[PDB]
Amino acid sequence: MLNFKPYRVIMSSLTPVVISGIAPSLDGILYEALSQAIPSNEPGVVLARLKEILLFNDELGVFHASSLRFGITPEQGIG
RNA sequence: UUAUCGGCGAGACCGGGAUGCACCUCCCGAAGGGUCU
Repeated sequence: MLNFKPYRVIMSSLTPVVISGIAPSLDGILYEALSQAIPSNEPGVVLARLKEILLFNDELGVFHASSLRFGITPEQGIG
């Protein structure tokens, strides 16, 4: 329970991204990050802590975390 | 993060030759002097 505001996160890719069929969801990245932060791999507690930093759609059952989208500049494109 | 895992690596001389030198005066003028046992 914390005031959540829509934010866009953009990062500089340093190495190739390997997509496992489904585009990587930022909710998964944050789940792994919390699993590192909270020394526990139990999905329940990591999810409960993830809901505290991410807005969760109860009616839809997902986190408000868009999938990966490649930011391409006029210099470098998707390769 | 659609799973679980994986050093890319090992060997090599790049070196062998050459004068950069050949010609020029920098000189032309002046009083530093005068005051005190």
